[PDB]
Amino acid sequence: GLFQEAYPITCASDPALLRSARDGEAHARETHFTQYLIYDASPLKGLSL
Amino acid sequence: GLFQEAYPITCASDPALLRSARDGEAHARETHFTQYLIYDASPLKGLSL
Repeated sequence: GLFQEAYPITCASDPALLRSARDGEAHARETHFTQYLIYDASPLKGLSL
Repeated sequence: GLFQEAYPITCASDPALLRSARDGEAHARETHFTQYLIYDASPLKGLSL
């Protein structure tokens, strides 16, 4: 209500790509030929859930 | 009985692709052309046996 903002979560186009996001964004696949992945940008990041 | 659930364990379709179970699910080969793996998800994961 204050920020007018919206946090993106970990989401991707391929379950191929989603598997690489599990262990951190150091070696996670950002994208492919036309495939794409969104890493988590959120207050929830780093947490257990 | 209470949960009506059943846990999968360390299993795949090739002894070739079973080789990447003795390093954890970090770089476990999930999927070659048809040859599929499901890592252990259980209370028995990571344990002695």
